[PDB]
Order: sequence, then C-alpha cells, then structure tokens
Amino acid sequence: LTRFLGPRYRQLARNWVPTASLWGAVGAVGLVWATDWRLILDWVPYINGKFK
Amino acid sequence: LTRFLGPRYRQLARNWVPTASLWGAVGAVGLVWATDWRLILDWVPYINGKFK
Amino acid sequence: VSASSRWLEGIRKWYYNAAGFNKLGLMRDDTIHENDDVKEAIRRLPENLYNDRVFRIKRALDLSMRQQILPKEQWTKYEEDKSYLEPYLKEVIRERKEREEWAKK
Amino acid sequence: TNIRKSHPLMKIVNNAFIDLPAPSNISSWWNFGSLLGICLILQILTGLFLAMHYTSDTTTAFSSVTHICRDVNYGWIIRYMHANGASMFFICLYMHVGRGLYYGSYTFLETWNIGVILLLTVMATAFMGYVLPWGQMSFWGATVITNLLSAIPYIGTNLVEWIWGGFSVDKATLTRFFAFHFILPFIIMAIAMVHLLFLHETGSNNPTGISSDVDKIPFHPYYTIKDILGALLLILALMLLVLFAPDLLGDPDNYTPANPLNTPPHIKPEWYFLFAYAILRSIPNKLGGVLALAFSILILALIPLLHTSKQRSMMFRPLSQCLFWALVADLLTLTWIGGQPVEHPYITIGQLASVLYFLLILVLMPTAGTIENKLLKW
Amino acid sequence: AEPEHDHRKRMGLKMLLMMGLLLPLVYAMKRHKWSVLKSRKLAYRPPK
Amino acid sequence: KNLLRNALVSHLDGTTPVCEDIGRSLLTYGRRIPLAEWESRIAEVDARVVREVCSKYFYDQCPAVAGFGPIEQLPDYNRIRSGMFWLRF
Amino acid sequence: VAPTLTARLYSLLFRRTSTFALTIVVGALFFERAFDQGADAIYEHINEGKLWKHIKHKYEN
Ligand SMILES: CCCCCCCCCCCCCCCCCC(=O)OC[C@H](COP(=O)(O)OCCN)OC(=O)CCCCCCCCCCCCC
Ligand SMILES: CCCCCCCCCCCCCC(=O)OC[C@H](COP(=O)([O-])OCC[N+](C)(C)C)OC(=O)CCCCCCCCCCCCC
Ligand code: HEM
Ligand code: HEM
Ligand SMILES: CO/C=C(/C(=O)OC)c1ccccc1Oc1cc(Oc2ccccc2C#N)ncn1
Ligand SMILES: CCCCCC(=O)OC[C@H](COP(=O)([O-])OCCN)OC(=O)CCCCC
Ligand SMILES: CCCCCC(=O)OC[C@H](COP(=O)([O-])OCCN)OC(=O)CCCCC
Ligand SMILES: CCCCCC(=O)OC[C@H](COP(=O)([O-])OCCN)OC(=O)CCCCC
Repeated sequence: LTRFLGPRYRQLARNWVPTASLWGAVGAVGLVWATDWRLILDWVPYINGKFK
Repeated sequence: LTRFLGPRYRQLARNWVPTASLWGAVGAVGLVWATDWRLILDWVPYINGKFK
Repeated sequence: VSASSRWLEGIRKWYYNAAGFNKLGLMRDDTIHENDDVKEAIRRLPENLYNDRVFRIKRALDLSMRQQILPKEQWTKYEEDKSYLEPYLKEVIRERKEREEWAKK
Repeated sequence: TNIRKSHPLMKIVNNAFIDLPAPSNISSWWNFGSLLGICLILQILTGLFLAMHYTSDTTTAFSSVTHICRDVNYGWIIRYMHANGASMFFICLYMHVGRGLYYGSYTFLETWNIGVILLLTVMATAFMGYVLPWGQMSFWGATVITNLLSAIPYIGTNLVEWIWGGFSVDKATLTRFFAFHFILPFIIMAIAMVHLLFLHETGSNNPTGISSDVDKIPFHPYYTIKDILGALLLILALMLLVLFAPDLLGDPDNYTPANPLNTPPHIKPEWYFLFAYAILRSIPNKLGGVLALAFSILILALIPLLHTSKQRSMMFRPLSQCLFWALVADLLTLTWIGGQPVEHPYITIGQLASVLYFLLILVLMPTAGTIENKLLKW
Repeated sequence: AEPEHDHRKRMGLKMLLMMGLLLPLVYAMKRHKWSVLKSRKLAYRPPK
Repeated sequence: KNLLRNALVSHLDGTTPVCEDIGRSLLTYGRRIPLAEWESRIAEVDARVVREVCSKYFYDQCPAVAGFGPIEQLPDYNRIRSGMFWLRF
Repeated sequence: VAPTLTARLYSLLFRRTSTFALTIVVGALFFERAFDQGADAIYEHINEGKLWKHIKHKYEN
C-alpha cells in the first residue's frame, strides 16, 4: 500500500499528468457529443443549431 | 476400401457378432419401451394392461 | 513412337498449360495434395530438393497474393517438369500396401 | 512476459484474431467467414429489439409488426434490417459454401460437417422467422412445407400433428415457432465457436490448395483491416436494400393477414429457398420429394467422400472449373424455376435441372477429377 | 402503406455520401498496411 | 550518466585508446574534446532530456530491421512499426 | 517555405495518441453539424416544394 510513496513514484505521476488530463478531455468531449448535452453545447459557436 | 478383406477381418466380425446382435436387442427393446409401441407390446404377457 | 501417341502427348501438354501452375513457376509435384503418404515422401526428400520445393511454393504463394504470374520465359515447360516426388511416393505407398497385406492374415 | 499471451482470457482472443498465422494469399472469398459472424450478430441485435414489441398471438401478431414500423421510433429501420439481413446472411452462406467446394476446403472434415449443421440450423431459423408476421405467405409457406412430413411412412400424421400442436398451422404453431426462432440463433453461435475450434487446429486453406506454412502472416493487421473493409461493403449492400428497396426481395402477399380459407395464387419462398422449392415440385411422388428435398442439402456431407483429384483446389483443374460453374448456373436455373408456376415447359426444365444437380455432384465432378489425374500422368 | 418513405430516402442519401467517403479511405488503410507485403521481394540463395 | 562516466575513463586507459581518440576526433570533431567537457555534457542530462531526446529519435519512427537465422517468429514489420508508439500515451 | 500542413498536423495533433483522439472527437462534433446541415440542404433542394416545411406557411392560422 505504501510501496508507491517516494521520489520516483512522484516523478511518474508528473510524467503522465499531461496524458491523463487529455484522456479526460477526450472522455468529457466524447460524453457531451454522444448525448447531445445541451448544457455545454449551447456555448459552442457553430453547434448552436437548436432554435429554442 | 479393400484393406478389410481377409482372414483376420472376417475373424473380427465373427467375434463381435454376438455383441452387435445384443446391442440391437437393447436398442429394439428400448425403442418399444420408450414409445409404448402397441404392435409389439400387445404380445407380451404381463404388459397387456391396455383394455381396448 | 507414332503420330497418335504424339496427339495424346499433345493434349497432355495442352492440359498442362491449361492447368496453369506452370505460370506460377510451380511443378506438378508441388501442387499435390498432402495426405499421410505424401507427407512422408516430402519428409524423405534430400535437402536440396526440399529447399527447392519450399521456395517455389513460397514464390507461387507470393504471386497468388498479388494475382500476378511470371513472365512466359520463366514458366515451367511441360518437357522439363521433373517428377522429383513420384519415386519417393511410390515407395511409401508400396510399404503401406505391405503393412495392409500383413494385417489381413 | 506479455499480458496478451498469458492471461487465460486474452490468450484465446490473441490466438484467434491477433497472432493467428494466416496464409498470405487468401482472397476476398475468405472474407465471408467474418461476414457470417457479423450477420449472425446483426440478426440477434435487431431480432432482440423487435422482440421488445412483437407479440406471438394471432390476434395481434400481424398488427404488432405494423405497430413497430409505424409507431415505434425507428422500428421500420430495425425490421427491414432484420428481413434483409436474413437475405444477406444467405448470400454470404452460399458464397461461403461455394468457396469451400471450389478450393477444396471440405477436406477439413470436422470443420465442414459442422458447417453443414450450421447451414441447416440457419435455414430452420429463417423458415420459422417468416411465420412470425403471420401474413398470407407466412401461413401458406408454413402449411405446404410442414405437410410434407405427413409423407413419412407409418409416423407421418402423428409427427406433423405434434409439430403443429393441433390439426393445422394455428395459434399453437405460431407461438412455438417464435420460441424456437429465439433459441436457435444462440445454439447457432455456439456451434459457430466449435466451427472455429476445429478450424484453428489446421489453419486456413488458400486459393492454390498448397500448404502455406512456408509463407504465413499474422491475422492482425493484415486481415483485421481486410475484414473491416469487407464488413463495410456488407453494410453498403444491406443499407442499399433497407433505404432504397426494402420490399424488393419480399412477397406482397405477406402484407395481407393470414387467411386459412383464401389461398394466394402463387406461393413462392424467399429467393434463398427457390432452388430447393423447385427440386420439391419436380418430383411427382410426395415421399420422394421430401427425400430429394432433404438430400439437396445433406449431399454436401458427401463431397469429401467423392473427392478424386490428386490436387486439392480447382485453381489448377480447368475441366472441374467448367463443371463447378455448371453447378452454379444449374442452381441459378432451379432458383428461376422455383419462382414460376408448375406448368409447361417449366415442369420439364425443373426436372432436368434437378437431375443435373445430383448428377454433377455425384457422378460428373468426381469423374472429371479422375480424368484430370490421367492427363497429368498420376 | 409506407409513412417512412421520405425519411428512409433522406437516410439513404446520407448513407451514400458517407460510404463514398469511408470506402476509399478504408481501402487506403488496407493498401497502406498491405504495401509491406505487396512490394516485398524474395531471393533464394542455396549453398552450392 | 554514471555508467557513461566509468565507460569513458575506462576506455581511455593506455596509449593506443588515447591515440585512437586523438586521431578519430580530429577527423570528426576537428578537435580533442577534453574529458572535463564530456562531464559537463553528461551532467546536463536529466530525465527531461532523455524523454525529449529519446522521443525525437525513437517515438513513432520507422526502424531498419535485419534478421538472420531461425526467424520464423520474427514479428512482421507492421507489428514492429506499431511497437514504436503507445496508444496509452 | 515552411513545412507542409500535414507535417504541422502530425507534430501538433497526431504524435500523441491522446491528442490524436481529442482531434477525432472534436472533428466528429463539427463534422456532424456541417454534414447534417449540408446533406439536408441537398435533400430539400432536390425535393423543393414537396416537403411539409415548404407548404407550411399556407396554413399558419
Ligand atoms: C445452394 C444455394 C443455391 C442458391 C443460388 C444463388 C444464385 C447464384 C448467382 C451467381 C453469382 C456468381 C458470383 C461471381 C463469380 C465470379 C468468378 C470469378 O471471378 O472467376 C473465376 C475464379 C478464378 O480464380 P482462381 O482462384 O481459379 O485463380 C485466380 C488467379 N488469378 O474462381 C473463383 O473465384 C470461384 C470461387 C467460388 C465462388 C462461389 C459462388 C457460387 C455461389 C453458390 C454455390 C452453392 C453450392 C451448393
Ligand atoms: C459514453 C461516451 C463515450 C464516447 C467516446 C468517443 C471516442 C471516439 C474515438 C477516439 C479514440 C481514438 C484512439 C486512436 O486513434 O487509436 C486507435 C487506432 C490508432 O490508429 P493508427 O494505427 O494510425 O496509430 C495511431 C498512431 N499515432 C497516435 C502516433 C498517430 O485507430 C485505428 O487504427 C482504427 C481505426 C479504424 C476504424 C474502424 C473500426 C470499427 C469496427 C468496424 C466497423 C464496420 C463494421 C462493424
Ligand atoms: C453460421 C454459419 C457459419 C459461420 C459464422 C462460419 C464462419 C467461418 C469463419 C469465420 C471461417 C474462417 C474464415 C473463412 O474461412 O472465411 C470459416 C471457415 C470455413 N467454413 Fe464456415 N461458417 C459458417 C458455416 C459454414 C458452412 C455452412 C460451411 C460449409 C457447408 C462451412 C465450411 C467452412 C470451411 C470448409 C471453412 C475453412 C475454409 C478455409 O480454410 O479455406 N462453414 N467459417
Ligand atoms: C440467424 C439469425 C436470424 C435469422 C436468419 C432471422 C430471420 C428472420 C426473418 C427472415 C424474419 C422475417 C421478417 C419479416 O418478414 O418481416 C424474422 C422474423 C422475426 N425474428 Fe428473426 N432471425 C434471426 C434471429 C432472431 C433473433 C435472435 C430474434 C430474437 C431475439 C429474432 C426475432 C424475430 C422476430 C420478433 C420476428 C418477427 C418480426 C418481423 O417479422 O419482422 N430473430 N427473422
Ligand atoms: C414458413 O414459410 C417460409 C417460407 C420462406 O421462404 O421463408 C424464408 C416459405 C414460403 C413459401 C413457401 C415455402 C416456404 O418455405 C420453404 C422452406 C424450405 O425449406 C428447405 C430449404 C432447403 C432445403 C430443404 C427445405 C425443406 N423442407 N424450402 C422451401 N420453402
Ligand atoms: C449512463 C446513461 C445516461 C443517459 C442520459 C440520456 O439518455 O440523455 C439525457 C441528456 C440529454 O441532453 P439535455 O441537454 O437535454 O440534458 C437534459 C438533462 N436531463 O444527456 C445528458 O445530459 C448526459 C448525462 C450523463 C451523466 C452520466
Ligand atoms: C423419431 C420420432 C418418432 C415418434 C413416434 C411417436 O410419437 O409415437 C407413436 C407410436 C405410438 O405407439 P402405437 O402402438 O400407438 O403405434 C401407432 C403407429 N402410428 O410409437 C411408435 O410406433 C414408434 C415408431 C418409431 C419409428 C422411428
Ligand atoms: C473504442 C476504441 C478501441 C481502440 C482499439 C484499437 O484501435 O486497436 C489497435 C489497432 C492499431 O494499433 P496497433 O495494432 O498498431 O498497436 C499499437 C501498439 N503500440 O487498431 C485496429 O486496427 C484494430 C481493430 C479493432 C476492431 C474492433
């Protein structure tokens, strides 16, 4: 449990933070696009084709 | 196709004829019993409980 | 020996060029179907004939992928088709026939 | 070492779809293996989504199907996918079988005979599916076929009345066909896994019929992308039928509810059964028609026993190629005759084509392989 | 008899357009991977 | 870095290694790079330099492969080429 | 001349697989609207005056 507490294991977290942050954007944008989530999509310029 | 034509192969047929004849009786009696085949069963003494 | 046996040979050369495995560089014994007798005969080939068989099959499979053929100069000529496998396959069959004749007694 | 190879689950997927050594020269006729797998899955998904709205009762079976195409959201696209997916299933099955005859793949006995069982169960599946909408052809197609079983001697009527659940195609027949049409596609998929179990024991054949162990390539990426491309063409063919001609392969009579009293004029099966319907009607005798009708498909199990050629594939056998396409054209003749009334001259043509079918498979094609052996001097 | 008539044709048009894009691109992906094999060259050098 | 420092000093031990380092360097570098300069360039390397420098030459690059012997199990070039990137990254 | 567009597309978006995916999911969002908008414009143009949205204004009140 406490094997992963040290300098090297914090360096590994540093190296994968830019990647893990991008997969979260891929998942987030993929969730908004797949469900047509209007809360987020209404703020995008070209996808305002709703005509409420 | 003609590998099995000789003295030995006729001796093997001789040795398994009593067995193959008994499995045919097991299959035949098993077919009559499973289906209640009245054509054959009506001739057996104790299984004449039909009352036509 | 006569003009009629050249016509039987004439249609055999016709069917040979119609079979078209010569277009891929193959020989007749390269195309044989591998049963147990054929597998033993191939196993008994000397090193040089085995390695030659392997490359011709490999080259023909490469052509079959591309749907291509060899130039006509490199096709297998009917007169030069070497039955390199038939003497080995004849002997494998002869041995099996002997085993099958002992099994009858 | 490698997780993909040592994990109990991934090693089966790895040794089947990824690291499988496959021949470098298998052509487009080898794509129909995966396409059949896709069609089976495609028929199960659409089949399930239709079962969420279909009811297996005569008073509502016809209208529940109508309820799907009209009221259910995208019900019409799901139905015609199912009806046309069945036809695409049979296109692929016939290419798949024809590939095996031409190229000699039937020498894999266990793989081939399990294929014959797969052909029979898929045919039985589609036959029962066509009954479920309960149209005119649904009823009368079921009547003329199931009545053939009465020709079996000494147990005919008892067997037919047991399959019916009564004295004719009726309520009890419609409901059980739905249950059997539901259970069978999963039994099919399990047999398709055993179909692959025996195949991977040997690997694939190839167009030349010569062993390809000297030249193998991994199934991934070469045949993963080739099957994906082939699957994309399958969706093109399906969607062209669904979105531009969904009623081309179907019969208009099935848009009329069932009617045990009024018979349609021309009772014709779907296109993928016309060849066997012709063989049935060309035999005058009733019991003889059933045997020939059953022998029309069970004959495939005899092809390995009737192989005479020293060569495996027909690629290097011109005299057998001509007889192979004589079998296709003769089957295209039986298909044509099957969709026509039993009148002159179609009666005589259907009898000639029926004899030519069994003569090509039993006599002529085996004889050609022997002639071809003599011309090559072996 | 076919209330879905107009909508399937609208879908049919989109299917043709997507297929006209996706078919050559997927074909190109197939040829891309296979080019390793389609241009491979063989040579046989047995000892003599 | 420590393996390299030991390798560099262990190699320049003897008149013939040093004579080679002199001759070859004057043709390639046009000068003799002192050992103190190699230590400066080695000490500059850290984990960031290795990640950037290795990615510049390895990540998603076409390799040249050469095989000889019983190499039936040698992976196909496309599979080798796919091993030059990670889908997780 | 600076490197081609495909070269700057690779190093900037396609090198990392994570940005390669972010490019696709973002490209899928704008492609859907642009393709559905354009494709519907072709269907309605070919069927001018026949669809309900064309004869809609006649029965307003
Ligand atoms: C039982 C069900 C009955 C239902 C009836 C259905 C109606 C049938 C409609 C006919 C459609 C015909 C399909 C197109 C045929 C194209 C053939 C071809 O392109 O040329 C011959 C080809 C030669 O290729 P080789 O491999 O010999 O050598 C290649 C070297 N470049 O050789 C080959 O590629 C041939 C491979 C086999 C193709 C299979 C097609 C036949 C389908 C029905 C078979 C049913 C058997 C019981
Ligand atoms: C709940 C909500 C969730 C929503 C989530 C939405 C996400 C959408 C997709 C985004 C993921 C992309 C992943 C990726 O991009 O990694 C897949 C792989 C990479 O591609 P690559 O090899 O260039 O390496 C890439 C090398 N680089 C990175 C250095 C350039 O992509 C390929 O290879 C495969 C592409 C082929 C497509 C066809 C597959 C479908 C199956 C068949 C369809 C037809 C019949 C059914
Ligand atoms: C649901 C039905 C079936 C499915 C899903 C299926 C699937 C497959 C698949 C995926 C393959 C390997 C890839 C390929 O060869 O294309 C294959 C091979 C094969 N199948 Fe089927 N199959 C089915 C039915 C049949 C039938 C009806 C037959 C013949 C009567 C048959 C005979 C064969 C043979 C002989 C092979 C080996 C072909 C070769 O190696 O060249 N299968 N099948
Ligand atoms: C090999 C797989 C399958 C084949 C070949 C097949 C074939 C067919 C065919 C041809 C029809 C006639 C459709 C029509 O004329 O409208 C049908 C009907 C039907 N099938 Fe299937 N089917 C398969 C799998 C399934 C499965 C797994 C289910 C259930 C989960 C299912 C549920 C239905 C239903 C509810 C109907 C009646 C609705 C209708 O007629 O459209 N099918 N099937
Ligand atoms: C319920 O009837 C279904 C039919 C159909 O075509 O379903 C797809 C059908 C319609 C009209 C007339 C007959 C029909 O059924 C059939 C069924 C059929 O089944 C076989 C197919 C191949 C080989 C043997 C048989 C049998 N028996 N062969 C011919 N017609
Ligand atoms: C896991 C199953 C999720 C099912 C969600 C669903 O079917 O879609 C509902 C909404 C529709 O978008 P909206 O802008 O109308 O929003 C209307 C809000 N009710 O989409 C969402 O908002 C997606 C939310 C994802 C959370 C896990
Ligand atoms: C393979 C499926 C067979 C289905 C037979 C069936 O369901 O049973 C019918 C008869 C009943 O016995 P019977 O004396 O009334 O006889 C009445 C005769 N109709 O049983 C038999 O006669 C068995 C015949 C077995 C032949 C294969
Ligand atoms: C939901 C998205 C899932 C993503 C999985 C994925 O794409 O699989 C990997 C391959 C390409 O990567 P590679 O084989 O070069 O491996 C790279 C190793 N570094 O892609 C394909 O060609 C496989 C086909 C999948 C069909 C379902």
